[PDB]
This record gives sequence, structure tokens and C-alpha cells, in this order.
Amino acid sequence: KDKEFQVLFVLTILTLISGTIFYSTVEGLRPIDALYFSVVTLTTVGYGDFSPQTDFGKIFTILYIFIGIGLVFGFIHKLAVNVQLPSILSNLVPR
Amino acid sequence: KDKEFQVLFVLTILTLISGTIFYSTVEGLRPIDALYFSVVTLTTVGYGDFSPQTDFGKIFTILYIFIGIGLVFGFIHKLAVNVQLPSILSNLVPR
Amino acid sequence: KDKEFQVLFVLTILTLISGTIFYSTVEGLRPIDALYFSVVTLTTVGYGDFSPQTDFGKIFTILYIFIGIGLVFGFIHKLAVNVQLPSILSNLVPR
Amino acid sequence: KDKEFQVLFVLTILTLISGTIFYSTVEGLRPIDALYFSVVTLTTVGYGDFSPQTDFGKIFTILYIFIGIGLVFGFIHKLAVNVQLPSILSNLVPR
Ligand SMILES: [Tl+]
Ligand SMILES: [Tl+]
Ligand SMILES: [Tl+]
Ligand SMILES: [Tl+]
Repeated sequence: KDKEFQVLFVLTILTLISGTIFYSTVEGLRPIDALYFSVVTLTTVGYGDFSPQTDFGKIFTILYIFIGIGLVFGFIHKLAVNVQLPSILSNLVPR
Repeated sequence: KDKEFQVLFVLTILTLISGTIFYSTVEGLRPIDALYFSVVTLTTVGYGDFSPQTDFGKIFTILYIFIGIGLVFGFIHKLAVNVQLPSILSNLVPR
Repeated sequence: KDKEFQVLFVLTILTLISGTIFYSTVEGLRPIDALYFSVVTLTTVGYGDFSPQTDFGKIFTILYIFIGIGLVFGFIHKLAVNVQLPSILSNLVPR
Repeated sequence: KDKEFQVLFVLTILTLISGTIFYSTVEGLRPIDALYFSVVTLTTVGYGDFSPQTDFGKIFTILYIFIGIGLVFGFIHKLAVNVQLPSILSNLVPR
């Protein structure tokens, strides 16, 4: 459960690293903005304060969403049910 | 079921209070706009009428989404299946 | 299954009617824009071409999302698994 | 499992082709922008860099979201659990 979470954590980080490199390079964003935009994209928030301006960027974003959404939300789910929930229950009973 | 819903309700409120304080303070939003933005972020609507302008804000928003989405949608689900649904079924049969 | 879908269909329509009336009135949108915005909000797309400008509107939108998301996506799911899927399978076998 | 994925893949492509044609034609987008916008809409990212300006476009987008979200996310799920996951597990054991 903990190994599941480790793996999804690593996969998420690698996905976000890929987006940070791509958007910093092709769309010219500061690395911090590239990471932020990658996260806002794959969690489907999509503020649109950054959005790809190049056709290269738009095509990559299509593929990045389709490949990355499933991973991000798998990690969010496991983080919910395997880390946050136990800590919440545990806080419910003094020791 | 009702205690489950109570807990998720409290956790959601606390999460939204955290975002309201942070965005009011660091991003200078009116408290009402900070709450509204927090909700629009964690439900993944993301209009982008407010979005963080500071690097502090962008980093916090990354973490806030990852930690908060799972909680908000747990609460929405329980609110759907444990409160709204019974009332809907109950309205279906006169008394 | 068909009655389930009927009910969720009616509930969705009523929810969207509520948003259309509210946003047309309080935020001054054309009714068509109010419906469009209501749909874009509750499906969490959130383009932000329309977003509430009044505090009344922002508070209503907070509550509307929390109460309406669960309903809309229940309807989308049932529409997926109970209407679209059978028609797709049925198209797979000539008659 | 592979046939399931094939079918959802074809259905997704057809849905995106429909949106590309419609938005290129009625909203005057370049085909590439129409595809990009279709994807950003049905995955619920919704940057809003493109959004429909015509009433025809707004009405179509309402219907497109309701009919298309369920399909897209079915495909993303199957792509997650039926293609990405096995490859990830398989990379975990040298051969
Ligand atoms: Tl958005
Ligand atoms: Tl937006
Ligand atoms: Tl979303
Ligand atoms: Tl969104």
C-alpha cells in the first residue's frame, strides 16, 4: 500500500518533471511557472493564466493530458485513502 | 454515515479556511474572493478570474490542490450519496 | 435503470434552470449565457469567459458547485453506462 | 480488454473529429486549435484560451460536454488500468 504509494509518487514526479522541462523550453516559461502550469493542467484545474501558444505546445498538451491525468488522479486517490485517511482516523482517538 | 459526513464536512471547512487565510494574506485577495478562489480551485473548476501571482502563491497552490482535491470530492460524494439521494428518494413517495 | 436515468435527467434540468435564472438575474447574463455558464461550471470545465462579478454571485457559485457537481456527474455516468454503452455494443452486431 | 480499449480509442477519436470540424467551421478556429480546444473541453481542463463566441457554439458545447465527457474519461481510465499499469509493473522486474 506504501509501495503502491511510493511508485505512484515517483511516477507523478517524473511526469511533472517532463512537463516542467517541455513548457520551460518550448513555451519559454520560467521553470517554476512550467511546474505550476503542468500541475494545474493534469489536475484539470486549468486557470489558463498559462496556456500553450505554439502548435508544438498545443500538441504536446493534448498528449500530456491524456497520458498524465490517469496517473495524477491515481496518486491523489492513494494519497487520500492510504495516507490522509489513516492520519485522520488516528487523530480521532487520544493516546 | 452521518458521522462520516460530519467529519468530511469539518475537514472541508478547515481546508477552505486555510486557503482563505493564505490567499487573502499572500495574494492580497479580499477574504470572500479568497474563499471563492479556494473553492473554485479544489473543485477543479478553475475559472482563472483569480490565480496566484506570487511564486509563494503558485507553490502553495500546487500543494493545496494535491492535498485538498481528495478531501473536497470525498465530501461531495458523501453529500451526494448520503444526504441528497435519500431526500430525493423520500420526495418520491407521498406521506 | 431507465427510471434512474429519468430522475437524474429531471434533477439535472432543474439544477440548470436554477442557475440560468440566478445568473441571468443577479449577474445580468443573457439566459443562454447563464445556461452555458451553469453547465461549464457544474461539469468543472470552467472556461472563465463568464464568472461571477458580484459577491452574491460568488457565494451562490460556491454553494451551486458543491450541491450540483454530484448531481451532474451522476447523470453523466448513468448516461454513459445506461444509454451510450448499450447503443455502442448494439451497433457492434449487424441485425 | 484490448478490444475494449480499441473501441474506446476509436470512439474518442471520432468524438474529437466531430469537435474539430464543428469548432473549425462554426467558431472559425484553425483545425489544430479546434482539436486542442475539443480536448481541453472534454478532459474538463478548460483553459479558456478558446471558448465559443457564437450561440450555436455555446449550445453545441453544452451537448458536446454532456455526451463526450463520459467517453473521454472511460478511455483515460482504460488507458490507465489496461495499458499504462501493466507496462509500469513490467518495468519493475528485470528480464
Ligand atoms: Tl478552467
Ligand atoms: Tl480558465
Ligand atoms: Tl475539472
Ligand atoms: Tl477546469
